[PDB]
Amino acid sequence: MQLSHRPAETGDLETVAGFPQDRDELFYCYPKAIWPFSVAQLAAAIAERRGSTVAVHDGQVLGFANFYQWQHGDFCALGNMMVAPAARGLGVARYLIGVMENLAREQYKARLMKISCFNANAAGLLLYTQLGYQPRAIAERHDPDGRRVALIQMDKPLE
Ligand SMILES: *SCCNC(=O)CCNC(=O)[C@H](O)C(C)(C)COP(=O)(O)OP(=O)(O)OC[C@H]1O[C@@H](n2cnc3c(N)ncnc32)[C@H](O)[C@@H]1OP(=O)(O)O
Repeated sequence: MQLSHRPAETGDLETVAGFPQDRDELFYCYPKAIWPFSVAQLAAAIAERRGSTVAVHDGQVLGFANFYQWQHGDFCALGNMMVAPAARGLGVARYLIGVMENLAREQYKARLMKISCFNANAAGLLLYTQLGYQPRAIAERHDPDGRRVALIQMDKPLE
């Protein structure tokens, strides 16, 4: 894979809004979004966030990430992290998380990255574990059916 990145652009949003492939994946990234996900909902999320970035390979937008929180000198919290359904398992998220860690260091002088992941998202938990994030706490949340779920809060020092 020859991946590159750049800031997200308007023309990328139609593609990116298609990355959650079912209500579970939608929930994992946008727990208050309504199915189907739409560009208006994605734009609304981006508006609240910083550092929206896309990963590109062979002319295709395959990954998207941003920051949910950013505290200069202190930490950033990874927000959205989504990969095109046809390109999973190929290292796109590993790549883009690395990019976002560099951006955290460079633009915010962060010394820590925080992530949180819903309990049902095994791929997400394993991703972050593989990248050296450690679990710190677990919080109760609710899904769109009002069922109780566990949000696993993790972090990693940035060097
Ligand atoms: S916004 C909340 C998080 N995002 C989502 O839940 C959105 C839906 N999921 C996805 O977009 C992708 O499945 C994510 C979770 C973003 C993973 O993206 P990639 O497929 O690009 O992951 P990489 O190929 O970079 O893999 C890095 C490590 O991640 C773990 N992992 C990925 N996929 C799986 C599955 N299917 N099952 C178990 N573990 C998975 C692995 O630890 C992987 O490391 P390896 O070295 O490949 O083992």
